[PDB]
Amino acid sequence: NTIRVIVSVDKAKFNPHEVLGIGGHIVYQFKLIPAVVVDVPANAVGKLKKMPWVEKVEFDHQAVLL
Amino acid sequence: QPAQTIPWGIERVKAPSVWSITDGSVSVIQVAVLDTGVDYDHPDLAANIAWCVSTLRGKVSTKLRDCADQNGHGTHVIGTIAALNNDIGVVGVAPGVQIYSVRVLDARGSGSYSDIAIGIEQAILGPDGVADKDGDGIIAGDPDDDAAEVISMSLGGPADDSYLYDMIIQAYNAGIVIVAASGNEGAPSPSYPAAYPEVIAVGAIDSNDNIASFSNRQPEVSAPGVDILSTYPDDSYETLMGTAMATPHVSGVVALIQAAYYQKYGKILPVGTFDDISKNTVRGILHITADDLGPTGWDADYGYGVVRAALAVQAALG
Ligand SMILES: [Ca+2]
Ligand SMILES: [Ca+2]
Ligand SMILES: [Ca+2]
Ligand SMILES: [Ca+2]
Ligand SMILES: [Ca+2]
Ligand SMILES: [Ca+2]
Ligand SMILES: [Ca+2]
Ligand SMILES: [Zn+2]
Repeated sequence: NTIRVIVSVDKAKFNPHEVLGIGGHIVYQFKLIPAVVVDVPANAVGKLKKMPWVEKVEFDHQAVLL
Repeated sequence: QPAQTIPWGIERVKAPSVWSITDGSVSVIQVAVLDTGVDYDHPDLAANIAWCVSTLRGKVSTKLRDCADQNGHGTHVIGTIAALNNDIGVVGVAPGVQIYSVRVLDARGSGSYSDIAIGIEQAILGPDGVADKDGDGIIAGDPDDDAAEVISMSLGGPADDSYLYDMIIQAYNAGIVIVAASGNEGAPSPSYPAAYPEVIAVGAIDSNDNIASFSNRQPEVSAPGVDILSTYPDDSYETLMGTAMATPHVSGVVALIQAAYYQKYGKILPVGTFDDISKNTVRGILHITADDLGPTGWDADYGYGVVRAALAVQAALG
């Protein structure tokens, strides 16, 4: 049902209150890069993609200990 | 608690003879270790743990509880860098360096890229939450700030994501040396983040100076990563292998370099690049003082070679 993705934003068009509108919520707003970690419904990826303030959406990948 | 021994790896990277000059205890210098957390009260580590934080699930927490090591890997890595030089246990490459333990991997030893990225931001921001308090552009090596000078990542994955790279770049531009494990699949090149140009990819050698079969190829440098004895929970010790074990050796070396340079000059060295073969950059120094194994020059197995603290510090101060 929900998925966590990282959205690179256009700071000229972004306000964190925009996420709720597509069914999501913010997990973390980066201080040093223009990006936000968000939880959204899994069938909402396409919809996000088409949003003006969205520059890139990336899935949350896995790293492992070496 | 057992009597202190110097693990073969610490000997191999020529750390003991540096300690008279510095053991890394220069106050402006911190090493951030982004890993499974830390046994924060381990008697061989506690005095060097300067900050214990977690970024798991995207929530920044300093609850000692949330930041403690539930795997052991983190504790082991940290002990290779910063185990205290005393009467017990082991001893790190830089046995007086301050550590920031940033827990970005969970009890399983796995982590989200997002959590790692947050982890890198915390290393930059420091406990005060602000990267550059006085706005002068100087972050790493500014005594007014509390940024780490080294970011050590004994972890990796196959994805190359732009946001994580953007954060890597932020670290590099803050003047922080980034060090990462090359990976353990015997692959032809390093995993991420080691494969970024701004990061030092580290391969693993064994005690016979051979490259480990599992070591991802084409690293920048190499270091001890087979049969590595270090700290482990709870208040104990264990022997492990991996490019995760080699990486802290390198981070320790870099800590010594920056500490020694700051002690003498009141500044740190620039990070430098992969190609650097000069004395005016950390990475340049690492490359020219490494023990060139295998075929002459940089090669796919050992990189430029095995890091040597003693020689790197001499080059830095000369
Ligand atoms: Ca610092
Ligand atoms: Ca303990
Ligand atoms: Ca000790
Ligand atoms: Ca700070
Ligand atoms: Ca500053
Ligand atoms: Ca300053
Ligand atoms: Ca060689
Ligand atoms: Zn959520």
